[PDB]
Amino acid sequence: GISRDSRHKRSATGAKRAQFRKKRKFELGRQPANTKIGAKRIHSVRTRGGNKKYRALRIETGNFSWASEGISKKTRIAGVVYHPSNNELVRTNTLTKAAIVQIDATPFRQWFEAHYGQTLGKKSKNAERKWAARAASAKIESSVESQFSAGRLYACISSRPGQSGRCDGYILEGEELAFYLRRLTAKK
Amino acid sequence: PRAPRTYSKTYSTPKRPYESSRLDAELKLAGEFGLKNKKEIYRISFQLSKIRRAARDLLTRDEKDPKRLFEGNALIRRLVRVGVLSEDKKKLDYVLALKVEDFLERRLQTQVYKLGLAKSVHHA
Amino acid sequence: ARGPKKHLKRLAAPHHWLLDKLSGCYAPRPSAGPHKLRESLPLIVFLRNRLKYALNGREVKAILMQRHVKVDGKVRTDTTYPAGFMDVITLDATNENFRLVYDVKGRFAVHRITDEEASYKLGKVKKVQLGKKGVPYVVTHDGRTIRYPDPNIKVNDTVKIDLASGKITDFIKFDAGKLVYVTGGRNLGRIGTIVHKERHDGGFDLVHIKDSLDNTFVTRLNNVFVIGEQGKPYISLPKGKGIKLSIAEERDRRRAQQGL
Amino acid sequence: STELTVQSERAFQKQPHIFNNPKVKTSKRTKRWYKNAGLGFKTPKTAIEGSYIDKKCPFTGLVSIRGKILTGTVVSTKMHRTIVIRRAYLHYIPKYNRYEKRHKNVPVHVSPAFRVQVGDIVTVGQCRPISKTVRFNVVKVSAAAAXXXXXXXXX
RNA sequence: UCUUAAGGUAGCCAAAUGCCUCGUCAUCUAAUUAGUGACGCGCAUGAAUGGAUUAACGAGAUUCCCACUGUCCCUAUCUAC
RNA sequence: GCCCGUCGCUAGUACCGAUUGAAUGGCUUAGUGAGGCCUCAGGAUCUGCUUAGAGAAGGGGGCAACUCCAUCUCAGAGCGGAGAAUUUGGACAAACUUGGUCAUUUAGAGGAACUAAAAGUCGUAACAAGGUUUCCGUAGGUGAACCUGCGGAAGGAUCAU
RNA sequence: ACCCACUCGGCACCUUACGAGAAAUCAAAGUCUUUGGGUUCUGGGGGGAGUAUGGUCGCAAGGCUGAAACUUAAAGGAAUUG
RNA sequence: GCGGUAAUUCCAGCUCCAAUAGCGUAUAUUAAAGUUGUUGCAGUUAAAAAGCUCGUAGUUGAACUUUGGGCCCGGUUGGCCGGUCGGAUUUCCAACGGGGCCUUUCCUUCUGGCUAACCUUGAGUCCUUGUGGCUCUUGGCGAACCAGGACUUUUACUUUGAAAAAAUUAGAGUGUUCAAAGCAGGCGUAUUGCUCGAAUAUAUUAGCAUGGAAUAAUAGAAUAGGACG
RNA sequence: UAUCUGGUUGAUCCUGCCAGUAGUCAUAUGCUUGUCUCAAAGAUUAAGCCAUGCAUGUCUAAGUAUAAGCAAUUUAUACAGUGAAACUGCGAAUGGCUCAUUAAAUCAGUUAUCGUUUAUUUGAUAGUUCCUUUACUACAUGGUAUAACUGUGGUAAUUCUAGAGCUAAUACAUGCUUAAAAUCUCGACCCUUUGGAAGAGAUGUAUUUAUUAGAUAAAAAAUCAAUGUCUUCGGACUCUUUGAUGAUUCAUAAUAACUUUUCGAAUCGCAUGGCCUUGUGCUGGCGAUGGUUCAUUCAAAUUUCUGCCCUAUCAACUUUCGAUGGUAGGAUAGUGGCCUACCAUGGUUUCAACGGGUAACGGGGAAUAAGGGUUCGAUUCCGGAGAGGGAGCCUGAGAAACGGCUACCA
Ligand SMILES: [Mg+2]
Ligand SMILES: [Mg+2]
Ligand SMILES: [Mg+2]
Ligand SMILES: [Mg+2]
Ligand SMILES: [Mg+2]
Ligand SMILES: [Mg+2]
Ligand SMILES: [Mg+2]
Ligand SMILES: [Mg+2]
Ligand SMILES: [Mg+2]
Ligand SMILES: [Mg+2]
Ligand SMILES: [Mg+2]
Ligand SMILES: [Mg+2]
Ligand SMILES: [Mg+2]
Ligand SMILES: [Mg+2]
Ligand SMILES: [Mg+2]
Ligand SMILES: [Mg+2]
Ligand SMILES: [Mg+2]
Ligand SMILES: [Mg+2]
Ligand SMILES: [Mg+2]
Ligand SMILES: [Mg+2]
Ligand SMILES: [Mg+2]
Ligand SMILES: [Mg+2]
Ligand SMILES: [Mg+2]
Ligand SMILES: [Mg+2]
Ligand SMILES: [Mg+2]
Ligand SMILES: [Mg+2]
Ligand SMILES: [Mg+2]
Ligand SMILES: [Mg+2]
Ligand SMILES: [Mg+2]
Ligand SMILES: [Mg+2]
Ligand SMILES: [Mg+2]
Ligand SMILES: [Mg+2]
Ligand SMILES: [Mg+2]
Ligand SMILES: [Mg+2]
Ligand SMILES: [Mg+2]
Ligand SMILES: [Mg+2]
Ligand SMILES: [Mg+2]
Ligand SMILES: [Mg+2]
Ligand SMILES: [Mg+2]
Ligand SMILES: [Mg+2]
Ligand SMILES: [Mg+2]
Ligand SMILES: [Mg+2]
Ligand SMILES: [Mg+2]
Ligand SMILES: [Mg+2]
Ligand SMILES: [Mg+2]
Ligand SMILES: [Mg+2]
Ligand SMILES: [Mg+2]
Ligand SMILES: [Mg+2]
Ligand SMILES: [Mg+2]
Ligand SMILES: [Mg+2]
Ligand SMILES: [Mg+2]
Ligand SMILES: [Mg+2]
Ligand SMILES: [Mg+2]
Ligand SMILES: [Mg+2]
Ligand SMILES: [Mg+2]
Ligand SMILES: [Mg+2]
Ligand SMILES: [Mg+2]
Ligand SMILES: [Mg+2]
Ligand SMILES: [Mg+2]
Ligand SMILES: [Mg+2]
Ligand SMILES: [Mg+2]
Ligand SMILES: [Mg+2]
Ligand SMILES: [Mg+2]
Ligand SMILES: [Mg+2]
Ligand SMILES: [Mg+2]
Ligand SMILES: [Mg+2]
Ligand SMILES: [Mg+2]
Ligand SMILES: [Mg+2]
Ligand SMILES: [Mg+2]
Ligand SMILES: [Mg+2]
Ligand SMILES: [Mg+2]
Ligand SMILES: [Mg+2]
Ligand SMILES: [Mg+2]
Ligand SMILES: [Mg+2]
Ligand SMILES: [Mg+2]
Ligand SMILES: [Mg+2]
Ligand SMILES: [Mg+2]
Ligand SMILES: [Mg+2]
Ligand SMILES: [Mg+2]
Ligand SMILES: [Mg+2]
Ligand SMILES: [Mg+2]
Ligand SMILES: [Mg+2]
Ligand SMILES: [Mg+2]
Ligand SMILES: [Mg+2]
Ligand SMILES: [Mg+2]
Ligand SMILES: [Mg+2]
Ligand SMILES: [Mg+2]
Ligand SMILES: [Mg+2]
Ligand SMILES: [Mg+2]
Ligand SMILES: [Mg+2]
Ligand SMILES: [Mg+2]
Ligand SMILES: [Mg+2]
Ligand SMILES: [Mg+2]
Ligand SMILES: [Mg+2]
Ligand SMILES: [Mg+2]
Repeated sequence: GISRDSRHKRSATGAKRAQFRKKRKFELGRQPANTKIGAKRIHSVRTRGGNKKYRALRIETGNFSWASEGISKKTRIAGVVYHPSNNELVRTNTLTKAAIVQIDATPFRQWFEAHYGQTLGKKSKNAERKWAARAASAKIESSVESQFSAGRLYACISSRPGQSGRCDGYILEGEELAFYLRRLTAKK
Repeated sequence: PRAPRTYSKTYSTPKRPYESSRLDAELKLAGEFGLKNKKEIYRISFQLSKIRRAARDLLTRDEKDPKRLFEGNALIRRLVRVGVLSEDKKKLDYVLALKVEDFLERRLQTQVYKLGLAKSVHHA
Repeated sequence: ARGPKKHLKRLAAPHHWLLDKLSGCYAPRPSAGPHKLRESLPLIVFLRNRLKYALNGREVKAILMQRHVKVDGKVRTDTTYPAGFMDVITLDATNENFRLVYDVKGRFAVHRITDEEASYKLGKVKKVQLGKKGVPYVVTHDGRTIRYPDPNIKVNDTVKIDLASGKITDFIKFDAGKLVYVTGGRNLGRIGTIVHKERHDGGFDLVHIKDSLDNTFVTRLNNVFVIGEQGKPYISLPKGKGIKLSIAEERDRRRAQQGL
Repeated sequence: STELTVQSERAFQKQPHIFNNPKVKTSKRTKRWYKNAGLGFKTPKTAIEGSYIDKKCPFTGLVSIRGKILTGTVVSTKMHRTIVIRRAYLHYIPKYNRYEKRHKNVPVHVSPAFRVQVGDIVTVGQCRPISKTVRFNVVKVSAAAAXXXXXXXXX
């Protein structure tokens, strides 16, 4: 089917190239997953030499980590909001790598308020010790905190769902988050 | 798909087709040693020419050159071994000399006659 | 061309087997094993073309299927098995022990060794990497992997091996002035000590060599196999001790030992 | 080539896996990664002091230089972050026993750590396929400008 | 060889100019008194009585093709008056 | 003596040419588009996991109370799986119809070359100051070679007042 | 202005011929089988033919570029004697 | 070029020639061909200098920059002896090459690792009246190359070398009975094995690697924005 | 192994070609043909067309035997010899043939993978699998559904197969398990210190993400935040651990998670032994097949530098509908305009681009012997390509396969 050779397609001089040999299986390519949101559904591709690839088509949850916080939580993927390659992916909420999605927050709230005893936005014994040892360390960040009030967090898919079957990302933070904040609203 | 069973031919054929001198001399050679062809002469003169050639190529090298020494000697001890090259003249400038008769004299054809035993190259 | 090549045309076969041009159209294609196709010796060529212990290949399979041959310790029942350099061929019957080791013309020569020296071998380490679970490992030219070796062992050193068990019992570092056996090139089969290594970052280090006749020659690092100290090797070398004689030298040697 | 903006793409331009924790107050904002290509090619200060991204940089990018190392003279600097160099050489024709001037134009990626101009002689390292045609990366500028300021005005 | 003031040159042709004539040869067709290309002892072509050639233009005369269709095979039905 | 051209005969070769001529091959627009593959669905049938009913089983250990595991059997209820025909949308895309392009070929009435060619018919152009010196370029003219005007060259018939 | 000597750069002639050529002849047409200073252009038997075809230039006449099938044992040069 | 009535070319008989288990023919190609000419052609009159001058690509391009002298080291042929039980090495000797030195003389460069080599000497001596000779550690060689830092004008040419399939070619050995071949084979106790082989060469252009520094290019310091510290 | 001869004239020297001459791993044809050895052979034209037969199958003590098979004999009443059929496994992706396409393609010599896949071979490599964690979960081993077979049938016709009834596994689908220790988060309590704690959970491998370690270019200091070990209670910290490459974000490891959860043996053959608390207890010999990851081997796929015949009566070419580059993604085993989205205007060319021709597969090589050359290579080895022409794809480690399927064309 698809062929990733270079035997079609003109030479840098612009010459036109002959049809030497027929299509080979090792130059193959396949169609995009064009993976979507909601209700897990995954098909396994049989690749070169045994070997499985997991094509994800529809996904409702992924595993998103909060890097500056050291932890990784599984949440719901609420929707696609930004995509640098193509806007039909944002409009179709199509999950690919580098897609900017909005997750769920509530597992990151449940972790933070139970780890810092501080609550976002707006009695046990050892627990009070830990909650005192932590601080000068609980300042969060204006942009990650105001996201929490909305119950949804900007994150950036970093896995390849049509490849791995996983939709795994990382929470937008600091410099990146500023950039895509500008982009988000400076088109909103 | 098998190894090529290699071959080559063993004679060459005179450039000038009709040279009375060369036909006279050749004929005398057939009637002297009892040969049936001019090919029997051509073949031997072919051997002589490949020898003379190697002899010239060796002679152009430097004296005491490793190849000239190794191959030149082997050729000389080879020609002595059969009886074409005399013991006195045993240093490849006589192999550059030489001639066809020296080769012809060494055939079992000519030897069986030479020490009697036949008393006619043809009876030989 | 669609998959692995299972045949071998006699002519494409490596020349250091000394197979006759005619008398067939194929040669034994060395099975996959410890040694590279082009630098191996298949058990059929050894049991029959070197050792004359058979006439047919059919008899080489008869010999082998009775576990007579055992290679480097284990039995080995593969007709075309890729035996190679430093390997120990061992016939229990006949009480014979061979080590595969190069000529000086660059071939594998029939070398008979003691019943006792035939229980260890040399192996040039080709890589030493920190394996899984932090267990370092060292792997030698003949495809042996050996966990937990000495820290000081690095690539290009050589290694004495148990054969009985796998363990490494000794190792000789790659230092200027150590007995060297050439494993490839036109200086294949020679032996001689090392002068010094040319570096060349990015590819192909040159190994200057001198043998025990004050004759020098260079080869690529890839082709150098350390086997001990000047004089003192570590295994029994073959006659001629890898010195290489000119065509003249060899002509006089063979045509001096002539008095019937 | 590049210059200005840095962050001038639809995607955020970042070095992969080089985290700068916002909790940790830093007086350098962004944490930068670099290396040296080897073969003694100094990773110039413009690559370490720089702020650009270029994942095809041999010093600040994700490409390894290995294989050939060649030199040519820069004849085109119109593609963004890549150039084309000419490689002349004489070809030997036996029958006539003389030579004839030939040439080939190699396309080569050029990191914004180098300010390259047409005419400069450049030293170029082989590396994995970067583009449809680019198989090389500029690793050293053996020239300067060719006495450009020495063509200035009158007294 | 008679004869004239001179005896048709360059061109062009069965031409809107050729009797014979539906000229002969080729081409287009299943088949062509049609069309075109040739030929020319041209009843009786021919040089401002202008000869020949011409892009463009034509409700001009003619031939063929594509498309098109009730022109036809072969007729039928409907609206208004 | 040699020799030029028209004109005439036989044979060959190639050229021009109405036929908007023909044929093979390689690309290729537009239109139509099989098939497998991927994907939205489909659900012939055929099971699962869970939940409850009724009839028997085996005991976790007691005098009545009390109680686990696996297995088979029929009203009845939730949440998923396999999966045929069928089928939505795609990339891949043979192939058909109609055109165009490039390459290689090729029929043709007729026209007009050249050759075999030396012979023929009409002249005498060249070779002798060839009987008008010859030749070049150009231009016109004439059965034919050729003649004439203008400018050259000597390879002239003059190396010379 | 003229005469004599010289030296540059000219247009030429004279005699030579060490040397060159097939020769006529040539101070280059010489220093070439004892074969190499640098560089541009053209030719490869005679006809067919500067024809056919394409491209290009021109108002035109024509210019530049420019084949092949076929045919043919000579065509040709310089000199000698008639 | 022969054949038109005595045909040395036809048709035959005779004889004769050449090659010979082979010989003729056709088509192609190679040699002859210095008629493709790099080596190596020709162009006044035989084929062939563009009517002329400009001129870009291309090819080509004057001379000059460490030359000269002095000292040491060790090789490989050749002579005159041979000492010797065909080859041997020292001195006497030339010849021809290689390496390092000092002459104003970068060898990239710091910072140690290492040292082989003498300016050393610490003793004296085997032994020819002594600089003939090396063991031998305590003041005094850099480069021989490790490895780390810091940098470097670019090429062409040549040398050597690595990396280098087999068969092919060249070629050594071996008596396939000869030969084309093949890679065998050859020795005895031929009743219980012994053994030589299966070479060497070419392998270029490009890439790699080392030596050379003539010949050719290239870069440098003039609005000093030069060099060393 | 450096050679020439015939033909222009009356004669001459030239130029010049024609003709002679010699060889061809160079074909054809003609006449003639006895012996030994060696032995090429439908390439050329038509990669035109094909009758019939054959050319790919395969079993070890060691996956599956209730053949209603054969043998019986020698112990075998679950099985046990031998063994059709069938399942299962592997192989059919090698070999052989042709030279049509192909002109920067292939090929070659030389590189590259710090850019990937790899059955097999060879060497390594696995105590962790259950679960609110005393009235337990088949481990002395959990589930069916099928072939062959029996039997009923269909069609003119094929290696067509339908309905019915059985039964296996190393086929299909499930699913238990094993030591010690340490390190992490939780933390019931108690008590104010500088602070400590019973006991609860988590930690195989693989997968996806994010994060950290992976030092070293010669030496020293202060402070903020957390927080390690040793008190001779103001304090100190002393020994302090480091793999590879020219070069990495490398090998490897640590934290937080993730997963329609990858592997972690429900298999086979030979022997049958030790050891008592006599349970047929608990142990145990040799090797087969498998199994995850790593290496190795056989490979593969791309890939750097340089080299191709004729042609200007081909000078401009390349971006319709990727042409040259940037970014991001998708796709791939993986790099890459391989593809898509956005963005730019680039790329090649008289040092001949682009186009056309080739009666063009490329190389090792062949013929011709002064040398320099010229010509040739369909064809015994290597590489490539194809299987009437195209495309598509299943299986698989490996094919875009054709002695595989699918569709179109012929
Ligand atoms: Mg993906
Ligand atoms: Mg095999
Ligand atoms: Mg076997
Ligand atoms: Mg870039
Ligand atoms: Mg650009
Ligand atoms: Mg680039
Ligand atoms: Mg008139
Ligand atoms: Mg007129
Ligand atoms: Mg008229
Ligand atoms: Mg008329
Ligand atoms: Mg009419
Ligand atoms: Mg009319
Ligand atoms: Mg017709
Ligand atoms: Mg009509
Ligand atoms: Mg008509
Ligand atoms: Mg008409
Ligand atoms: Mg009439
Ligand atoms: Mg008039
Ligand atoms: Mg009129
Ligand atoms: Mg007009
Ligand atoms: Mg009109
Ligand atoms: Mg009309
Ligand atoms: Mg009406
Ligand atoms: Mg005719
Ligand atoms: Mg028509
Ligand atoms: Mg036709
Ligand atoms: Mg379709
Ligand atoms: Mg799709
Ligand atoms: Mg025609
Ligand atoms: Mg025609
Ligand atoms: Mg006619
Ligand atoms: Mg003509
Ligand atoms: Mg004539
Ligand atoms: Mg006249
Ligand atoms: Mg006259
Ligand atoms: Mg006169
Ligand atoms: Mg006249
Ligand atoms: Mg003339
Ligand atoms: Mg002279
Ligand atoms: Mg004279
Ligand atoms: Mg000619
Ligand atoms: Mg024209
Ligand atoms: Mg005008
Ligand atoms: Mg014209
Ligand atoms: Mg012309
Ligand atoms: Mg013309
Ligand atoms: Mg007669
Ligand atoms: Mg005759
Ligand atoms: Mg006769
Ligand atoms: Mg002959
Ligand atoms: Mg010659
Ligand atoms: Mg010629
Ligand atoms: Mg030369
Ligand atoms: Mg010569
Ligand atoms: Mg000539
Ligand atoms: Mg002339
Ligand atoms: Mg002139
Ligand atoms: Mg011009
Ligand atoms: Mg000069
Ligand atoms: Mg000097
Ligand atoms: Mg010297
Ligand atoms: Mg060399
Ligand atoms: Mg002649
Ligand atoms: Mg004649
Ligand atoms: Mg004449
Ligand atoms: Mg005559
Ligand atoms: Mg006369
Ligand atoms: Mg002749
Ligand atoms: Mg001839
Ligand atoms: Mg014989
Ligand atoms: Mg036939
Ligand atoms: Mg054929
Ligand atoms: Mg054939
Ligand atoms: Mg035909
Ligand atoms: Mg049975
Ligand atoms: Mg099977
Ligand atoms: Mg094959
Ligand atoms: Mg079932
Ligand atoms: Mg380290
Ligand atoms: Mg027992
Ligand atoms: Mg296994
Ligand atoms: Mg891109
Ligand atoms: Mg990719
Ligand atoms: Mg553009
Ligand atoms: Mg442009
Ligand atoms: Mg050209
Ligand atoms: Mg072809
Ligand atoms: Mg060819
Ligand atoms: Mg070939
Ligand atoms: Mg062919
Ligand atoms: Mg390859
Ligand atoms: Mg066929
Ligand atoms: Mg196929
Ligand atoms: Mg096949
Ligand atoms: Mg077709």
